[PDB]
Amino acid sequence: GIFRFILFLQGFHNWTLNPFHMMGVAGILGGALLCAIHGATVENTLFEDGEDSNTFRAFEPTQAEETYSMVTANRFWSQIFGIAFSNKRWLHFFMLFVPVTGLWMSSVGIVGLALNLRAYDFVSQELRAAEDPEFETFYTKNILLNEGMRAWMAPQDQPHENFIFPEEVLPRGNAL
Amino acid sequence: MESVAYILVLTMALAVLFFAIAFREPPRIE
Amino acid sequence: MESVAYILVLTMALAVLFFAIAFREPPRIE
Amino acid sequence: ELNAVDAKLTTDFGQKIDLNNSDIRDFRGLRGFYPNLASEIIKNAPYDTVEEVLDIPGLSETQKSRLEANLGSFTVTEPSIELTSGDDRINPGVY
Amino acid sequence: MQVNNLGFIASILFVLVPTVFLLILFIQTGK
Amino acid sequence: MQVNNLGFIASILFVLVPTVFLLILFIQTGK
Amino acid sequence: MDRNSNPNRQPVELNRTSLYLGLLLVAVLGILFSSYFFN
Amino acid sequence: TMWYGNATTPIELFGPTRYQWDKGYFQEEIQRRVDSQLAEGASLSEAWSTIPEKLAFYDYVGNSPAKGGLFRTGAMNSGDGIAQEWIGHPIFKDKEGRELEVRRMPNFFETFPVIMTDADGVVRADIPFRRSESKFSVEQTGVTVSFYGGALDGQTFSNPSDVKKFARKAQLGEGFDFDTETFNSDGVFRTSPRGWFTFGHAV
Amino acid sequence: PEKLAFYDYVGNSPAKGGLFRTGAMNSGDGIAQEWIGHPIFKDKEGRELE
Amino acid sequence: LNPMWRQGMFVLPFMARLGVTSSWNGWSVTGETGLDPGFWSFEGVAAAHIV
Amino acid sequence: LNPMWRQGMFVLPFMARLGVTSSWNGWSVTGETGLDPGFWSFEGVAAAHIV
Amino acid sequence: GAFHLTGVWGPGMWVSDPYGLTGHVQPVAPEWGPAGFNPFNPGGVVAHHI
Amino acid sequence: DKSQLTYDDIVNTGLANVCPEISSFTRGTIEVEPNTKYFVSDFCMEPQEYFVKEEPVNKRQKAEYVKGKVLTRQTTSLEQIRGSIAVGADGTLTFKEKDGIDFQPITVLLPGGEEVPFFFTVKNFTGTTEPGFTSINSSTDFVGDFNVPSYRGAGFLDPKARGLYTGYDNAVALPSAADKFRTNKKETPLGKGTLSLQVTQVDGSTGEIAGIFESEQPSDTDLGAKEPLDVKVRGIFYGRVDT
Ligand code: CLA
Ligand code: CLA
Ligand code: CLA
Ligand code: CLA
Ligand code: CLA
Ligand SMILES: CCCCCCCCCCCCCCCC(=O)OC[C@H](COP(=O)(O)OC[C@@H](O)CO)OC(=O)CCCCCCCCCCCCCCC
Ligand SMILES: CCCCCCCCCCCCCCCC(=O)OC[C@H](COP(=O)(O)OC[C@@H](O)CO)OC(=O)CCCCCCCCCCCCCCC
Ligand SMILES: CCCCCCCCCCCCCCCC(=O)OC[C@H](COP(=O)(O)OC[C@@H](O)CO)OC(=O)CCCCCCCCCCCCCCC
Ligand SMILES: CCCCCCCCCCCCO[C@@H]1O[C@H](CO)[C@@H](O[C@H]2O[C@H](CO)[C@@H](O)[C@H](O)[C@H]2O)[C@H](O)[C@H]1O
Ligand SMILES: [Ca+2]
Ligand SMILES: [Fe+2]
Repeated sequence: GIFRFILFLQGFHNWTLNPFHMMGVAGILGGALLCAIHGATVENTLFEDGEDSNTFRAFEPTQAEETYSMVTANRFWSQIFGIAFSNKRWLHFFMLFVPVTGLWMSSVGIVGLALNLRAYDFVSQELRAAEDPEFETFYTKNILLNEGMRAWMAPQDQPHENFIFPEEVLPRGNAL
Repeated sequence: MESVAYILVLTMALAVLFFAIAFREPPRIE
Repeated sequence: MESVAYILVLTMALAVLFFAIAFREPPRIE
Repeated sequence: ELNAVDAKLTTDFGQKIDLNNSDIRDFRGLRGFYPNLASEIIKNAPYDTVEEVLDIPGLSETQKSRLEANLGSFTVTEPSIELTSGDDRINPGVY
Repeated sequence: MQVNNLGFIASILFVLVPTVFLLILFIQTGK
Repeated sequence: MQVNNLGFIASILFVLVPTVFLLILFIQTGK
Repeated sequence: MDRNSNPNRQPVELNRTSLYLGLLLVAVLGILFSSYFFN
Repeated sequence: TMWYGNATTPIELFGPTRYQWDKGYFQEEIQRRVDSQLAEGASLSEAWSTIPEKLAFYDYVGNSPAKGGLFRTGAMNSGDGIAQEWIGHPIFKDKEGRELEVRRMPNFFETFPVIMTDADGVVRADIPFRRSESKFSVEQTGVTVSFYGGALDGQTFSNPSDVKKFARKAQLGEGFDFDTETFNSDGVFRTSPRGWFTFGHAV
Repeated sequence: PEKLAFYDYVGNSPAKGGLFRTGAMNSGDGIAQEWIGHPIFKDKEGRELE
Repeated sequence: LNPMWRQGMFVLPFMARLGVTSSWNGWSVTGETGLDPGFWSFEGVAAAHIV
Repeated sequence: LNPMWRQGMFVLPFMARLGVTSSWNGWSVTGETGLDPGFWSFEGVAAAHIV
Repeated sequence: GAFHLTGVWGPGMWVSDPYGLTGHVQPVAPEWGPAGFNPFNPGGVVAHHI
Repeated sequence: DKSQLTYDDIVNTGLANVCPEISSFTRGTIEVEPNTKYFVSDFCMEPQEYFVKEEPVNKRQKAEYVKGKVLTRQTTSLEQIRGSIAVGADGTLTFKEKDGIDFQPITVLLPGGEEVPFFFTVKNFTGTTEPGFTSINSSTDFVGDFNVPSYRGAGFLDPKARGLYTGYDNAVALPSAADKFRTNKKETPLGKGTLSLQVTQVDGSTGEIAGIFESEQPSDTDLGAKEPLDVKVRGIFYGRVDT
């Protein structure tokens, strides 16, 4: 049902094209990136604080000093990526900030979509495509995908409407 | 003419990337 | 829509006049 | 303005099966036509009138009798190149 | 392309106003 | 009126760029 | 090579009177040239 | 209260609501007035020529606030255009004399197939995508359209291109002539101040 | 040649512009398509007029 | 066929809702003409907010 | 009838003056077509100045 | 002057007819006489640089 | 220059777009009767040079041809074409094209960036010679006409899903301005081309003819959207006349 809602918002609202969803996607993938990179960096900059190969027992919660080397981590990411965190508190605030801001931005977009205020179309490219049949982008292909999905899904997805679409009005490409 | 605006904003991001790498505040142990 | 631009630039000059009179650096004898 | 096949569908091409323009799949409602007799009809197109479809060489008695049994399902219009180019009368991209 | 007539001014102002705010704040820092 | 399409962006930038330069220089003064 | 500090660095000042004069000059230049920019 | 309609959000000030398009509120009132004049003993042209143009303008999906875009900026006149006049109510009849109604475009749909159903809900005509197996096209079904009231009052169109154009117009509700050159109108619907108010205040 | 006639046109002289008449010369008179040919003006008494 | 809500008018319905329907120029949003709103027309209300 | 000086071209005459008349796309400012300028077309000169 | 302008190793410079109908880039030989100080002689520009 | 080459020898080499050639000069004739028909077994056509006629902004300047480079790869040849050559009662020679791979879509790039797609074809080509011919020799020259069908079929869909027997008849992306566009109505008409096949090399022992061709045809209109440009194609041809 959630997958239906997701595909419905693609076909009827062009929700992938909405910049508020793009900020949501950036926030969620950045939060996943920050989680993975932060965990890997800490686990690979750990201090040798125990004699076992099992490094997990070289930590106690009541200790005062850091369990991993922020200096080594900073030097590594500065030489690998160009920049690096130098502030632990800023690092963790950023790990908070990125997915929460993504969720808030996607929520603003969903609020827009509630009133059918979509980023459905780029009107310049449709005006050109209506005038010029040689003009094709990936945007116009996505528009055609949305039309096909709407026409083939709406009689089953909205049965209260009694949408009778005869087979000859259904948009379809050659041979399929 | 929108192509100029797109090129400018992409160039601003890439220039910010260069100046943030090349001219960062150096991390100093103190 | 040029009328908006003319109104803005005239308003900027008049606001500059107000802030230069009301909030000048005070002349101090020292 | 209508395109060409929309102008055809305004004519008798939209009511029944045109011996010059209609695809082979339109002959399936006529018993004993698809695929052989319909292929011969499409191969020997165009026809000025409906009756010269009974003048196709290679017609046995069964094919002649089945064409006479269903002569009232056919019309002839002008052969339109929009439905004929690239063998669209055999495969128009419809399955 | 038939774009919005205000798209260029909106894009330049949307970029340039907070850019100016950030540059003002950075350059005065340490005063 | 049939004005230059670049007149608005030219007027706003002609005003706003040295305004920004002056504000940057004034606010950082005393550092 | 080492990255040494430059001793020729000198602060830039613009006082409030200079700010007001520059802002007024920029405003009146905009007022003067906007009609010609629009044409 | 902006979105659902209120005494404090009247439709003359902010536009009609999307729910008025959804349930056919203005269309139902227009049909009630026409049926009242038909019961009084008037002709179809007489019954349809006393529908006010304002009431027909409410019964138009381009005035619904749920047809806009987030970056389709500005006035609704920048979209379809400035409304000039009501073209009158179409009645579509097929070649066998059945009265056909174009299924209207819901608020959800950016595009909608053109479908004509009779009184008992059976599709009798359409504008087919594929014409190779078309059965219910306007060309085959012989759909003509007669306009009552408005600019096209007393007129009948039987050329299938005109009938298909008027079918696509009737999909949007009551058809109107638009001036599209004053604001260089691009043809995509905008939302009303009702929709923009609701969006800003919800966000 | 049409090029030689196009040189002999005051809209291609550089002393006909304006300071704020911005841009290309095609933004002014337009894009030149074709030479209309040389006119000879004659009055009703057969004198050639320039 | 060209009321305020077709023209993008945002604050004009809010002035009209509480009682300000006429202009100094002479038009009203109800379509009536020749009315005298006094000072409290649309322009007078706008001027009062600026002041 | 539409040469460079009707189109506002400022730097293109200066490239053309010293020997760069052709483009990579295939056109030349003398009206000739099908020439092969090598790298030193207008686009190649512009790219060399950017680099 | 001696390689680029002369076309010894280089393209030369743009020359034309007096009416600008046949302009093209050609190697230009230096003019060492007083006609090298004719401002419309390209061979003057070539000699100058050499 | 293949003869005994296996498909494994030919694959990915570009020689499959090359028509076969005569083994040597072997400059002979094929003796023909007064009034019979012969079969052309595997007629081939390798286009080599491509020209598009310029449409200047003037309406009196001479139009001229400009060479085009081929944006498609070595997919430009017609081959395995069956046809017939009929000798006339006067003596004329009538080459008739029956079937085979007798069309290739080809896009040529013009200077200035204009890509010109066109339907290079020999479809239903009927060509005749001068009268008084008794042998297919180096003076044999079939000049005639061929059909150029529309480059896009009438089931093609434009990027807004408008076509001729399929697709929308209007611009559905702009619902209030859906019928304002002339590109809403598509059309696939039949154009005409002129082809000259000049036979220059004949082989008498095998019935092999070869030579050059010049063909002139329209370009793609994209279902009637734009005017067709004139495309001149020069190349060489080969065939086997069955005696
Ligand atoms: C919420 C208050 C509000 C509302 C509902 C409206 C509504 C309306 N206005 Mg209006 N206006 C407002 C405030 C408002 N305005 C303000 C404050 C100003 C002064 C700047 C104006 C100046 C103005 C003018 C000059 C015009 C309008 C017009 C209009 C109408 C057309 C709508 C449109 O095109 O906008 C389009 C809306 C958008 C494209 C959405 C913008 C959303 C931004 C870009 C999102 C930003 C994302 C953010 C930066 C990311 C966050 C980052 C994260 C990390 C935190 C409409 C009825 C037009 C009209 O029709 O006049 C009669 C007209 O020309 N308004
Ligand atoms: C001196 C060098 C120079 C010259 C001769 C040209 C010449 C030309 N340019 Mg060009 N250009 C230049 C530099 C130059 N440009 C630079 C540096 C840039 C980068 C910004 C550009 C970017 C550019 C673009 C994008 C375009 C051109 C175009 C053109 C052509 C049209 C002219 C026009 O409309 O301008 C108009 C000139 C004016 C309106 C005069 C402006 C004078 C200012 C406003 C005076 C300022 C007064 C001052 C502030 C007061 C002092 C205060 C006091 C107290 C001190 C023309 C042949 C156009 C073209 O045709 O392209 C093919 C085109 O679109 N140029
Ligand atoms: C006496 C001064 C005065 C008067 C007569 C007006 C009159 C007007 N204003 Mg203005 N305004 C004023 C001062 C005034 N204003 C000031 C000081 C500001 C700056 C804040 C504004 C900013 C302003 C804006 C932005 C707008 C107006 C607008 C308007 C017009 C319509 C107002 C409306 O929709 O009501 C709406 C008012 C409310 C719905 C009141 C909300 C109060 C809430 C419900 C109470 C909150 C709960 C409470 C605190 C606790 C419960 C109390 C209970 C127990 C008793 C109207 C002509 C509109 C207009 O048409 O533009 C020209 C408009 O857009 N005004
Ligand atoms: C080897 C490097 C190189 C090469 C081959 C080129 C080549 C070119 N440049 Mg580029 N350029 C370069 C480096 C180069 N440039 C650098 C480093 C800069 C930054 C300064 C530029 C900035 C630049 C600009 C702004 C422009 C070009 C342009 C051009 C094109 C035409 C040049 C022209 O008109 O000549 C003109 C050169 C002169 C008239 C030389 C002036 C020297 C004076 C007369 C000497 C001064 C006196 C001397 C010091 C004392 C006397 C000496 C005597 C006793 C011997 C041409 C393709 C133009 C173009 O077409 O844009 C794409 C153009 O607008 N270039
Ligand atoms: C035999 C070899 C030879 C040849 C054929 C030439 C040929 C030429 N030389 Mg060269 N020259 C040579 C050797 C040669 N020279 C040598 C050995 C030197 C010493 C290094 C020079 C130094 C030289 C200079 C400095 C100049 C030339 C110039 C010229 C050109 C003159 C045409 C012209 O445009 O005048 C135009 C230039 C002038 C008439 C001189 C300007 C005089 C003005 C009036 C003085 C300006 C003062 C003031 C700032 C402006 C007042 C105006 C006021 C209203 C604002 C010509 C092609 C000129 C040039 O560059 O052409 C574009 C030029 O300026 N030559
Ligand atoms: C035996 C399972 C191994 C499968 C590999 C997956 C675990 C490793 C993934 C970490 C990637 C990030 C790399 C940097 C992270 C990094 O550097 O890690 C550091 C961390 C510290 O380990 P130590 O060095 O103390 O010990 C590991 C070795 O050095 C010697 O034991 O390594 C581990 O914990 C390995 C334990 C894996 C064994 C159990 C894990 C089981 C998880 C998978 C179960 C199935 C999941 C799907 C089911 C739906
Ligand atoms: C191999 C050579 C280099 C590889 C190429 C990598 C280029 C990009 C490197 C990132 C540039 C840094 C700019 C961030 C500004 C910067 O330099 O901040 C440096 C910052 C260091 O923070 P501190 O810990 O020093 O903060 C302490 C206090 O100053 C807090 O304000 O690092 C981060 O914040 C990481 C979190 C954001 C990471 C943002 C990176 C996003 C990835 C790139 C996005 C590209 C968008 C444009 C595409 C057109
Ligand atoms: C490509 C992007 C290019 C970026 C362009 C950046 C533009 C930079 C513009 C610089 C601002 C210039 C103004 C500085 C203003 C300023 O700094 O204050 C006046 C300034 C006094 O400086 P002092 O020598 O006292 O130095 C003390 C410091 O605090 C000032 O730096 O003297 C001048 O600069 C002389 C030039 C302006 C003289 C006054 C002109 C305005 C008076 C009249 C106002 C108009 C009335 C008109 C009525 C008809
Ligand atoms: C700095 C590194 C090198 C940069 C890349 C190399 C230079 C390439 C870009 C040069 C700048 C623009 O260069 C030129 O752009 C125009 C404008 O679209 C293209 O032009 C193309 O598109 C236009 C319209 O869109 C049409 O006329 C036509 O379809 C085609 O010519 C040219 O093919 C290209 O030569
Ligand atoms: Ca069929
Ligand atoms: Fe952590």
